[PDB]
Amino acid sequence: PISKKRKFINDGVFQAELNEFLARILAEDGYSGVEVRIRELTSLVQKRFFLCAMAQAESLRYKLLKGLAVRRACYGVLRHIMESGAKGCEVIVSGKLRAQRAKSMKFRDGYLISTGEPSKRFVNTATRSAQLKQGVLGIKVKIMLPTSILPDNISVL
Amino acid sequence: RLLEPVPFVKTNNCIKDVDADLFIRSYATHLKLHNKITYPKWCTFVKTGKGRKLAPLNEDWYFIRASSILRRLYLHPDIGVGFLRRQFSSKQRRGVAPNHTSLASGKILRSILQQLENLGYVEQNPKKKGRRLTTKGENAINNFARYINKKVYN
Amino acid sequence: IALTSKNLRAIEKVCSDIMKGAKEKNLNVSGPVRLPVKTLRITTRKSPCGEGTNTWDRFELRIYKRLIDLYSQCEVVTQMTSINIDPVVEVEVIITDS
Amino acid sequence: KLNHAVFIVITPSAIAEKYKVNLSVARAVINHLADSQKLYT
Amino acid sequence: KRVQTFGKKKTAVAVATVTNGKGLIKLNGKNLDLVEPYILKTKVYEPLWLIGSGKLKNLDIRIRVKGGGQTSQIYAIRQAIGKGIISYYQKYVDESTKKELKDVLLRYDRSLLVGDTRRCEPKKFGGKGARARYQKSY
Amino acid sequence: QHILRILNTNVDGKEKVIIALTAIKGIGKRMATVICKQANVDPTKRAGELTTEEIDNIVHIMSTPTQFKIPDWFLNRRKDLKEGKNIHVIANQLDSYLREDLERMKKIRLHRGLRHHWGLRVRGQHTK
Amino acid sequence: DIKLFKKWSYEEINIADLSLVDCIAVSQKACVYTPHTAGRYQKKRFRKALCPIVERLVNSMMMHGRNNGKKLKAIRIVAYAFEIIHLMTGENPLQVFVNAVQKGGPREDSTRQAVDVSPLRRVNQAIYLICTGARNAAFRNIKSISECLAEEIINCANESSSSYAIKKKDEIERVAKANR
Amino acid sequence: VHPKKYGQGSRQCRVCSNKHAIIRKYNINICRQCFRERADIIGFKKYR
Amino acid sequence: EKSKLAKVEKVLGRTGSRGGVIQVRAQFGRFLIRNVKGPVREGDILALLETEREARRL
Amino acid sequence: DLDKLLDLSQDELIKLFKARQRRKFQRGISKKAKSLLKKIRKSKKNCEPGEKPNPVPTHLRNMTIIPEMVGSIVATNVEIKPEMIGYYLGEFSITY
RNA sequence: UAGCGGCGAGUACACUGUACUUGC
RNA sequence: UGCAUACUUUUCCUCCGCCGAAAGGCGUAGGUAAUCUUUAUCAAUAUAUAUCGUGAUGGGGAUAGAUUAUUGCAAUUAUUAAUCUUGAACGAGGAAUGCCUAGUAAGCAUGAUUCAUCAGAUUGUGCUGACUACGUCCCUGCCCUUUGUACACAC
Repeated sequence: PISKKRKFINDGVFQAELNEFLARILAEDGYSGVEVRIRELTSLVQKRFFLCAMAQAESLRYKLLKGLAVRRACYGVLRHIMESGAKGCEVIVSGKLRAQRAKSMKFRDGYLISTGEPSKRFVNTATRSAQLKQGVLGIKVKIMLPTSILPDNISVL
Repeated sequence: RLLEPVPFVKTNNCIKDVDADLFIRSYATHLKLHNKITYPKWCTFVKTGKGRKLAPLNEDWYFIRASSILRRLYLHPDIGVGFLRRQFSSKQRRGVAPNHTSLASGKILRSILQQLENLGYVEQNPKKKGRRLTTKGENAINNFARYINKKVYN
Repeated sequence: IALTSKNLRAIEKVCSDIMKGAKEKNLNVSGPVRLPVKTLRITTRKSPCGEGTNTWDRFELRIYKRLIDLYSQCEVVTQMTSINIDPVVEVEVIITDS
Repeated sequence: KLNHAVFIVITPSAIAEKYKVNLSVARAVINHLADSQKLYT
Repeated sequence: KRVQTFGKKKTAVAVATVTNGKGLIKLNGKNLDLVEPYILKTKVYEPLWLIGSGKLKNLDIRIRVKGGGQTSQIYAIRQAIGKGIISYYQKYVDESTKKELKDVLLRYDRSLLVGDTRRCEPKKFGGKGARARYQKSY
Repeated sequence: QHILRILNTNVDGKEKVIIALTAIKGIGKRMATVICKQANVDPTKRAGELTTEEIDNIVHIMSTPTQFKIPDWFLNRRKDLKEGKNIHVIANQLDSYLREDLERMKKIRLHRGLRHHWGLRVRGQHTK
Repeated sequence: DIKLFKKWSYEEINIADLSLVDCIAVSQKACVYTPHTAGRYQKKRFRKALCPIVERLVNSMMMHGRNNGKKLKAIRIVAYAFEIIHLMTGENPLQVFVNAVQKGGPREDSTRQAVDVSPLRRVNQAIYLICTGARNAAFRNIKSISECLAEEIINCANESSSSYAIKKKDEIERVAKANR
Repeated sequence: VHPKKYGQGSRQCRVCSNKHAIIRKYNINICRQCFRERADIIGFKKYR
Repeated sequence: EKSKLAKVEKVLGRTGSRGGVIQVRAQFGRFLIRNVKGPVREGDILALLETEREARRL
Repeated sequence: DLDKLLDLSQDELIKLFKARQRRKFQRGISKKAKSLLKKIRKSKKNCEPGEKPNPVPTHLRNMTIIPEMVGSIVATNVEIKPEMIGYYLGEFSITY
């Protein structure tokens, strides 16, 4: 018998716990859904308790971390993102970039809106980080899903 | 100066038909005349509430407050110490700290309620937890209200 | 039968199913009960370090809660609810007689 | 620095300026004559 | 027979109910005279002078007010009584009078029938008052 | 009538009787109020017709009001820890026993006593 | 029919300056029993003048120090001032105040050379200057606020030297004539 | 150890493990620092 | 002292050091230029100090 | 004077003291303070009356002064007197 | 879990409903 | 009095009935909450009547003294707190300074946050609804076209 507001709080808390656990484990694939291989996860969780934008960001983190060139890696990942079906994409990389002078660079294409309630409701966002030889690399990817129709669109047949 | 043309038909069947201030002062006069309650000998050395912090300077405060308490007792037929405090609440100056209110002292209200219980205007029942007027008090003060109405009407 | 969620589309669809099921099963059912919405708020400030202007943003939790009542069988009602609900909702049961 | 006393249009301020008195003693005189502020008689 | 109407202005709200009678109008238990301000009493009386007491001599307008300030409650009850008398003329007592009724009401002012939506403004940060910015010390 | 002089100035001729009684001592108004109540002097009058009998009644009330109902807690300077018990000791002698307690706290010579000797408030005036 | 404080229907009004009647905008639609009209004042440019002149005065009055917005005292004080003026002077206080506003407001001011005063600005200037006199009188001068209002209003009506409004009007016109 | 079950040392945020900036409204008991970025996933939404 | 009555037929332009002047074709001898302060609408009535004083149109 | 203080018991002692010390002595005395009192009584019974006694090692600033432990100083030489009993210890760095 | 009522039993006045209590 | 141990459930606000000026203390109604605090009503500006009637006054409360109760193992560097005593400026503020266009200025308050105890802080909420433009770049800071630069870590 816990109050309903604190039960919502517990709901959100466990949502965060499961989100971080999924982030930790789901590193050898994309997202095959969640469950409300499997045996160890279910046992650990029970003992404790009682197009894919995030997958593409994880794949780009993998490609950067395993030792491939930044430019070719981003070019190929852009090719895959475009072939997936999204209207546009954006990838931003922050880190050493093979120098002691920090530098950054965006990969934009298409409409690629970034501000507002419709923009947040439409465009999926993701961000990952990894260790490096002399610091940490941040990889942030925004991918817009194809468009209910976008409010600005007007076409009459 | 005080009467105003009331252009709609009156009923005048209870004290809610008559004003609070004139009723409380008039029945304070009635109470002082009839000597139903004592002074009491203990009221006169203490302020009615800490936030007032200063002497009453009226010499009739016990009886006037008692009449107002009877008014409130009918107005809300289930009230007690908390209601009396929050009806008689006043601000307080806490020194260099800013203005902030507080409820008055409770023992004067307790003594007035005790004396009313002794006189048999108010009764205590588990149902309707707050204090309520008895049937005797109801009829007596309804006739008193119509008495005041006809007195100050024509 | 009380219904609680954090989004209103879920309660709309679940209650629509409940009303249509009551209509089909011809039961003695109480009418829609639309509670005043209850919101939960917290005041937060950005800038995890102490350098910068003071800006503060508020958060909202409009939790939706409805009540209904039916004359039916507990097993059949819980069965159709379990069939046609998503666990993002919480439902509790209380029954009528007349 | 007040200089008035009680020892010697009924409005308090006018009476006070008339006899050169304060408003408290002015209202005392008003009561003693007719027999906080309010509409004129 | 019986109708019920509403009135909303500022924070206070009022609910009115017109019934057949002899002219017994009540704001809860107390009169419209004892509420203290003769000032607001004048505005309360304005509908009575702009309609007439002879036609009210046959109707009892049950009224309740709960919340808001004194001025807000006065305006709320004025709006409620305006709408209630409009509806009861529309319904029961006499119909051809209501056109001239609303004519006089609207000519004298448009506030009586429907009240303003001027209510509180949500507070912003940066100062104590909503439209005040924290004092800047260069 | 006006201008009657006592141990403390009572120039309060025009001034009302209660404020005249408070102005001489107990400027907190309230032990003066309780003395006024115990001596039972009416408020409707002014201070221009105050009697020497009334003055004697004031001073008799003031001389150890403990025999009167005036509560121990309502008594100024309740305990003043010692073998005996103290009382409001009227203006000049009140300042004299203020000096008495002050020199006792000097020979106490603690943080707050030396802070005052160095010229500061007790809780911390916060000159920082 | 409608009367101010059940007393004043103001069946007569002086012709004024042929604009002051329109600016004060006192009319059957603007007749009110008492002060404190909470109606809209800020719609158009003329919505400032559309407010009754009595309402302008009473709403201007209460501004000094702690007195911010004490409009209940504004209403009581102005009502008692109407009664005081009616008593000490046999002329209708309404027409007395109308004469005060027709003779008190300055007509030409100087900012850079001089500029004329738009008639709504003249109404507002007269109200503001009578208010300045009232606040000077109520800043620690023994007498009551309603009595001070009686003095100021009667003197601004009769062009008496005891009127701060008339004194400052003479100041303003003298400056304007000496400059432009 | 000399522990007490009140005050700052009685509880710490579940994630940051720091006795600083601890909010207890509706029993969340999570540091605001992490709460700011945890608002979306937990369910907290900013509207006005 | 005295004035001369005038009407407003139009509001010409707002100018001055800080927009505190409004040129007006006000009224004594039909055509007369004036400068006014504050809100003047279409259909106002104003006063004039001297009949034969002229402003400077901008 | 001091004979009654030294003979009379602890509840009347707190009655003598302010309600602050009443609350403190009712709610807590503790092993630290009881061992301190035993140490102080032994030190005062052994040290000669012709010389003032020695301070208390393992110093503390929250030990209430009780007449049943006369003579002690701290290790700032103010002696705890019957006018000192209710002020607790203090006696720390205040150097100007 | 809010109210609008209807009358079921009323407390006092009006007169050819009301201030206040109880339930469906 | 202490340690070791078995049970009710103390661990939220609290109405009420009592004890206590109060502080606070004692027993219990209710509620995991439009159902109990409380909300057919919790503050203050007021409003109306009485004391006072502009005199650094009785305004003002810096100053400190005696303590009562709780909070906390711990309050001494007098946390908080109820009483009683204590009487600093202040005649409305030089040169400068901030903010502001309508339920808003301004005033009056009040909720919550950190909480064993503590708002003078921060964030919401409400009451009293005003004087005034509805424009100008003259000041300050920015945007623009042109121009002149010996300035490019960029007057």
